[PDB]
Amino acid sequence: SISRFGVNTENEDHLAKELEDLNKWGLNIFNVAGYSHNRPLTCIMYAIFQERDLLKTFRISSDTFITYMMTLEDHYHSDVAYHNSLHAADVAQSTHVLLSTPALDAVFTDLEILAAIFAAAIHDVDHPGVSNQFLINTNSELALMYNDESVLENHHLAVGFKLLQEEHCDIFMNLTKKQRQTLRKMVIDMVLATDMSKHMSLLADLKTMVETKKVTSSGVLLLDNYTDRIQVLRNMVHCADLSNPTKSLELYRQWTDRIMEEFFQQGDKERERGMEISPMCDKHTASVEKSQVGFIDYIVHPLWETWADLVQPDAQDILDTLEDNRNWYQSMIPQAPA
Ligand SMILES: Nc1ncnc2c1nc(Br)n2[C@@H]1O[C@H](COP(=O)(O)O)[C@@H](O)[C@H]1O
Ligand SMILES: [Zn+2]
Ligand SMILES: [Zn+2]
Repeated sequence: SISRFGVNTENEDHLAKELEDLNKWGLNIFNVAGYSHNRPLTCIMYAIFQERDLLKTFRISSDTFITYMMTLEDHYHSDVAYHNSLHAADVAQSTHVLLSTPALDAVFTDLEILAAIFAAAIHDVDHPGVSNQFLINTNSELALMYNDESVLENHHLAVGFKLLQEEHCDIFMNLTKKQRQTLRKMVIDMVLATDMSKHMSLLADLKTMVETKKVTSSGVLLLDNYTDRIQVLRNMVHCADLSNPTKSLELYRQWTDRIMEEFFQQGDKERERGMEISPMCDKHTASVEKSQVGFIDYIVHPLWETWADLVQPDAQDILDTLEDNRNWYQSMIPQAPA
């Protein structure tokens, strides 16, 4: 309902043009936010749920959905440069595209599709713009509550679900009790998996699976048991979360400026509070280009090559873009050795 969005017909027409890419990696979520009064997460999520008939399937009225989404989106901090609703919207939409990869056709149930997109939407909700370590080092009440383990990730989950109890926000009201239980389990699993400290083990397990990889006569992947599906789902959301470098350079560069500003912001907070300045959080000693190249080589590329392997040749264009983007940054590195 365009009215809940406060969008007039002219921006609705702009939005319509942007949403033509709803199912494409090339969608520009920045333009989406620009035409939706900066409610990219609710807009994109509504478009996604309509596109996949998830509202009909799970009996979620547009009212309940929009109410919950606008509430959730409002719990993302618009003053946090990277981990805001724009990033959540990007990850939800990226997850939406990844779910429809040829190699995974007919593999996931609707509840699993619902879980993955929900997970993506709430995975960074109420993010303060600082790392778990910063929260730990400052003796944050949040760190004490979660015993220094996956502090933010646990909090993102607690908030995403807690907001279902606000007025007209229970979008899972009509799922059976078993459905809610299963979705909760899967969502918790996928969001906890976004904790970068679990990356290596996620990748390790992911490779170990690409080995026993099974397909059909048409090439479609075969995932018959839960453990395997959830493992693919958790890695999928992780990949979407780490998809910035695989996007058109125009987009990637905007994501990089944001993550760097957020790091510098934390750097400022550490200086303000008399703490030692963390790595990559000092704008006067950080190498943006070197960082990206290093991030891609050791984290992003190793992840996406493995995902591309699992669903080959579906992710080939993504891998090519990733590699082009990496080399572009490697060339932009300030002309050393002098
Ligand atoms: N261009 C980029 N996009 C996403 N994360 C990046 C990044 N460059 C770097 Br360095 N990172 C790091 O990778 C982590 C990924 O976690 P999130 O995507 O959830 O933010 C970031 O928190 C940040 O520490
Ligand atoms: Zn996160
Ligand atoms: Zn994220």
